[PDB]
Amino acid sequence: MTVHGTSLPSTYRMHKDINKAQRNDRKLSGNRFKVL
Amino acid sequence: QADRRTRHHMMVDGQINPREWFNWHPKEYQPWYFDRHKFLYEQRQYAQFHHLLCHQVYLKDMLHLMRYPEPYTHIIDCRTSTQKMHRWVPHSLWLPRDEVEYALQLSADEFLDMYGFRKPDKSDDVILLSHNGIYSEQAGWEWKKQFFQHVYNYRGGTNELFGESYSDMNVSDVLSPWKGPFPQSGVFVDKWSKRKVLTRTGPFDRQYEMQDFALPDLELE
Amino acid sequence: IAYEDSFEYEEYIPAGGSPLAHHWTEMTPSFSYLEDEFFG
Amino acid sequence: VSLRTIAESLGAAAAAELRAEVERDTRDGVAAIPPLPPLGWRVRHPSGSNYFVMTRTLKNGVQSAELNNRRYRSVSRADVHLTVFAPFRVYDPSLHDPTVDICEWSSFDLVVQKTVPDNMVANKLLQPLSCTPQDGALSMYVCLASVNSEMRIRSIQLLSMKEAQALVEHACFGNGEPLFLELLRRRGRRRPLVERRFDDPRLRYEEVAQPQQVADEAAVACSSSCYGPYYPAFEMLMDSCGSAGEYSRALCYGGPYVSELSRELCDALLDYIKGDLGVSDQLCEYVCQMQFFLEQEEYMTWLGQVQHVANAVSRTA
Amino acid sequence: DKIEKWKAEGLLPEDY
Amino acid sequence: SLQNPPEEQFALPSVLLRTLLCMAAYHCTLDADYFTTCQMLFGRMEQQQQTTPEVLSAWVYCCTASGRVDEALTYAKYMADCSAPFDVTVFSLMQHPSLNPIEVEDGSVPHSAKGLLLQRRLGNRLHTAYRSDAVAAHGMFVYYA
Amino acid sequence: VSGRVYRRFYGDRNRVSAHSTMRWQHIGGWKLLKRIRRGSLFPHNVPLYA
Amino acid sequence: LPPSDFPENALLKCIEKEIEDEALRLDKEECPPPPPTGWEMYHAPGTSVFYGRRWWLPATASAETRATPERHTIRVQLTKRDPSLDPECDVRGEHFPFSFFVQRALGLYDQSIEVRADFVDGELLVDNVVFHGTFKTGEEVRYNNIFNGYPGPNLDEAEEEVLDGLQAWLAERCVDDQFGEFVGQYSVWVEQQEYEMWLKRLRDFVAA
Amino acid sequence: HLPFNFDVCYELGSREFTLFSSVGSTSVLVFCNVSSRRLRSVKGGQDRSPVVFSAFVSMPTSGLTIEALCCSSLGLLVVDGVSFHQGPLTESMIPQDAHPGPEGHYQGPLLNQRSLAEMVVNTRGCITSVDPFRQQESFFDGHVNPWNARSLRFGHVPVHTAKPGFSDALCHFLEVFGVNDELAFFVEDFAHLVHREEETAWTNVLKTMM
Amino acid sequence: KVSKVPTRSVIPADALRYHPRYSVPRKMVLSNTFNVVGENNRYTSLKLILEKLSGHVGRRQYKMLCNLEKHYDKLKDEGIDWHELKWLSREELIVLFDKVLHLTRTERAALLPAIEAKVCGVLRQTDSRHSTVVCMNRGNANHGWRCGRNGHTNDVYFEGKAKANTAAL
Amino acid sequence: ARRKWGQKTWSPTATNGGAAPANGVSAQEALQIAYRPMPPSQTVEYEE
Ligand SMILES: [Zn+2]
Repeated sequence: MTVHGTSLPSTYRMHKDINKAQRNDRKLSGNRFKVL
Repeated sequence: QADRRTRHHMMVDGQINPREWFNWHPKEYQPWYFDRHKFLYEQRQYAQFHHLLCHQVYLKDMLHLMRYPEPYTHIIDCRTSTQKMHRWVPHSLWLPRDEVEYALQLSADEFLDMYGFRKPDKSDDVILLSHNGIYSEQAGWEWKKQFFQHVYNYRGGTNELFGESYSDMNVSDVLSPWKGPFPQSGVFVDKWSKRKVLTRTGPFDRQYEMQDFALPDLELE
Repeated sequence: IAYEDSFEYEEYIPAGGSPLAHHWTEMTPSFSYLEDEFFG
Repeated sequence: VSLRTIAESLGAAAAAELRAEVERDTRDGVAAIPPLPPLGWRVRHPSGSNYFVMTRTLKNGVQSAELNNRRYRSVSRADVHLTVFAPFRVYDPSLHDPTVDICEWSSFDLVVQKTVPDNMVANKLLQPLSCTPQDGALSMYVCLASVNSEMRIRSIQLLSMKEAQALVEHACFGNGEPLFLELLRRRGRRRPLVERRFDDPRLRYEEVAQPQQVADEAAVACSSSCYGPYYPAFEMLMDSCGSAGEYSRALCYGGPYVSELSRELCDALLDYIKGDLGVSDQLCEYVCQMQFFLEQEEYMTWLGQVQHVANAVSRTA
Repeated sequence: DKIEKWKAEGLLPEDY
Repeated sequence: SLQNPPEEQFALPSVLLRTLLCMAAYHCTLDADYFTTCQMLFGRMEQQQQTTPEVLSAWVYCCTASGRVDEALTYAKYMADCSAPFDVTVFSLMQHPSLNPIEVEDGSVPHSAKGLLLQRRLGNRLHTAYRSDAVAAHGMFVYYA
Repeated sequence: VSGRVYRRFYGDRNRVSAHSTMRWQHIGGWKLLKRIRRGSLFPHNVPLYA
Repeated sequence: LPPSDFPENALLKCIEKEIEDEALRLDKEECPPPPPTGWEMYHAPGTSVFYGRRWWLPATASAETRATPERHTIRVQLTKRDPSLDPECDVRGEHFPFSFFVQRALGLYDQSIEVRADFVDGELLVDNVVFHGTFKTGEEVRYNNIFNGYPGPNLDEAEEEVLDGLQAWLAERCVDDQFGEFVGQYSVWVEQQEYEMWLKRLRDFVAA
Repeated sequence: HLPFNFDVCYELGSREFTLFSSVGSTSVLVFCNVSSRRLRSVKGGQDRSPVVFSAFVSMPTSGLTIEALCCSSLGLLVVDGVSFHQGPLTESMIPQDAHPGPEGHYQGPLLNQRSLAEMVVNTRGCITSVDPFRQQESFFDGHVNPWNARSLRFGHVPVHTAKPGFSDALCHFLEVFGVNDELAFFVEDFAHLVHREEETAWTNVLKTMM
Repeated sequence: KVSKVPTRSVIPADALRYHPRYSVPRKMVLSNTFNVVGENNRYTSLKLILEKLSGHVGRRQYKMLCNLEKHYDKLKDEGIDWHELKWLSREELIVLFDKVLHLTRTERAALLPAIEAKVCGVLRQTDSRHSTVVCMNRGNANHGWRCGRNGHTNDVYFEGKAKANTAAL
Repeated sequence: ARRKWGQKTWSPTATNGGAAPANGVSAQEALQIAYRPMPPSQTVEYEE
């Protein structure tokens, strides 16, 4: 709290909250066919 | 109204391609303290002008100078819109803000001819007012640009003296959501750097920091 | 013309598939309709 | 008794939304200025519509365009008629398919026709001019698109009165297309909408009925042409607004798929449309702005019609 | 003036 | 290094754009064939920044300083039909065909500020009773004189 | 193959069971494979990890 | 082509190049691909739809007195693809959609059984069986909608007696994997002949 | 179950049923086009296209006609778009017999964010592939070709998504004309009834052909 | 010899997903609070679904205007769960939305795609100990609207943990 | 000509250092690389 200004559980929560979009958006369903 | 989508081409990275090209890198920017509650020129983006901020005269100083005025403490009104002024601050002179950078360039005789009152000496106390104290702050910066040693600002001048609820109507220019900005339309930089500047991590209402370099953290794993 | 006698095997261009768009041969600007006015 | 308080709550909210919509775009009392079109373009937007049409006429061919005229100082052919139909169809394909890195996809069509005047003497009768409405009425329909403020061609179609005559008479073995003949059997006119003139400022006050005069110059010249009874089939073929014209142009060739063309033909086609023809990336970025501005203008008339409907119910009930 | 314009253009009609 | 939301990050202040276009108009006074590039410059700025009456009056001064009479007055008439006020500092700099505005805002020429204030007040007085196009035409007449 | 055997129970769906640790270490061959050297049999019904 | 009179020399010389190398190549055939027996191939020169047509007589049992002749019609629309979504969107797979009309004994959408099939990766994928006109059930059910007519369910979800009876009805009509290969071959020749006409018609427009 | 004053009109062979109402001088017309591909279950849980219909509210005292793009889900009702047309209910305005209504008019803002909420569920949308020419092979069909569907805004997502407190008043305004949740429960059950009778008649016609 | 790289003709789009090691990611078991289904554990699937339905959506991060998080407290005060919300009929949802929840017509429109699909409120395992992943598959009535896949069988509240034990709660 | 996705036409070698000779390029070979066929309507040429 003195040097870094936060604590490790709050640090883990902030790290989980800063990148919420590029962690999971969809389940990416469908099938990809071979085109060649 | 009704939550207009904006025509900027910022986008979050997908779930398929790897993260590449780390000579530009957006990350989320969170400062220490909130600054939105503060005065407009006491915020974060005006910190370098912190020594340029005029000293504050308060309401009780203004009432004391209303009752007992001094011959060379010049009270000067910096309000520009004549349709929004309804009362007269006592012992005040009208010098509107948008003319101040010309007005201090005149001689004393030309000041008297173009404003009807004498030009204040550079050792005289000057006290500025506005509706919120914003036009008076810019006028105080213009008065301190010239060598005026004692320049003071009453923040919230008319709105605390006469009890009005007005504003100086500062636009704080923000692009219309049809105006597409610079980095989308342009070949000023290569395609990898153009794709990596236009990406952001999260919603596009918050602030972000652009890194010019990055090295891999080999000591984690 | 076989593959080993080809221009693409003289460089390291593969035999079939997606074209290497960032290869230096594909980045080389061609104007073949003006070739008779310059090299003729 | 509840119909009055419901229609008055809606008519007060629509007046509150229309009030809060104007003050957002208003800056210091003066309203939001529309984006300016490029040089020579005259935009017409009908009231209560989904589209806006802009025209441009290059006299003496291509050589009087904007790019071919700028030079360094202090040291004939047939006229071209441009027409850019721009609907309000703007979407992003990254919502439905996250693998596609496209922020904005806006489609707009370009119709370019040519017209021979009487003043050109040099190359009059050395060959029959195929661009003339008297001879074929050949016209190029360039379907365009804007993919993240970058103009990409969708299709280049060459349509004449021949393939309009072919679709109506002998597209089958002895008959025309059964759907194209039926679509022409149901052609009702649209009610006249008053158009607004967001022209180029320099041509805003010079001539007003100039896109109307060149539209009726060709319509006279095509209906009394070598191909007479096939012009209603050609009007629906060149009609850019609706699904009957999109099916009619899909019965024609549709051009080659452009990414399969040679790289020399892809850059020479882009050098012709952007540089020579004048349909530029400045024009392409303006259409994405004008699709946004006139959507905002149509939202306010929509808010004015919610209030007008809700006030007419509460005074009746 | 916008409501004045839509009545002249016909977007706000009268009683049918 | 600090990226705001892009509606406010890539917006320059109108004072900056007015100063840039007034430098361009002073150069078009010195050399009219600059004007074409200025047109290209305007062709980006209206597409990137916000079309304000300040930058439109500066573009009217740009067209006037190049010798372009008809399109300058027609842009002024377009501002008048849009109810946009002509900028008074551009109206004063138009009738001062010296004094490139970087050293006017810097203030290295201390004299003729009375003339600048007189032209600004004359522009305000003319705008009280007329539209922007008459003020711009008066500025064009005095500049060409 | 190279198989691992743990002493305690970890089911395929959830960890709850009716066995103790001594029970499952006699079930899942942990005592067996601890006391068994090479050349002997190991059951295929015992779950193998990694 | 003088550059003072003609500013489009980058396109007119490139399109004159593209006329010759599309004709000087030896991989193209001058003759159309030979259709199977009975089929007559029509194609309007301007459009992108070519028609097939043949007559046919089914197998009729001895209890019936007369076999009525049929009218088989093939309708192929050329496939369109958008290059503006490339290189962002994936490569669209090449497939050859066509329509197969069956009319008993006079247009295309009156008293006709229409079946839509897709030739993809060397095989036919029958999609829908669309009816047009008044047909007998079991009453009379009329399908008079030609654009938004009821096309039937997709055959992945349809009942098993509907599937094997249809393929026996289709194999008897000589519509199978070898017939769909010809539609993949004839549409390539049609699109090639339209492309050289498109290059010829574009040079007349740009140079004018 | 049926609403109070609504006559049904459904002929076998067409996948359309039309409901009409008239109170006073105002006329209410509900048009639905049942999907042939696959429609979602009435229980909802377990290609599954939603039941989308249109409602035409004509009021000659106002001089405008209100077209409401509505989607019935789980028997309830959401309203996706509201547009205004000139004059009374003309015959050309209804998309019956595969001729569309008025073309090239402003469709309206988004009243609800239902389409953005379906992508959190990862429900498959109307747009199958990115390529519009890929889905234009089955032209003049709303369910498989969304780029020319009137009910799907021709693939366009508008600029403004209307305020919740404002457009809650608009949904309450239409419920007094019979565009309540009681109608959408009937349209959900009648679209499943048309989808059985169309598939049974198409099968039995196909049996007699072969 | 030149060996060809083994590919497939038909591949699901889930296999196109990215991993920084091009490998299978770690699936850490959930915390010890989820071992017994209780009143503290019941509504964590309801909370995350209402959290995702109000946040930003898509690659362009479209903000959902209707905030469905304000109705989370009144839903758990009634004792109704997300799995119990899927068991309610159509007539029981009109009573729940109008009387208790006071859901507006646009807030009802943003919640109905989550109820139309019958999303299974099962916390999926993830690489971290704190999991914010709910299985978005459509549930079936035979398996209690739990979608019946990956071990979500008719009482499974959390992936890797025990059943509901409805006699207790 | 027109290219297809995935199908390339093989072409023979000139057998002169490959496409770019690493050993060197003579004056007459570099003369053709000098006056390369740029379109002359948009090309400025200059020598001193
Ligand atoms: Zn599940």
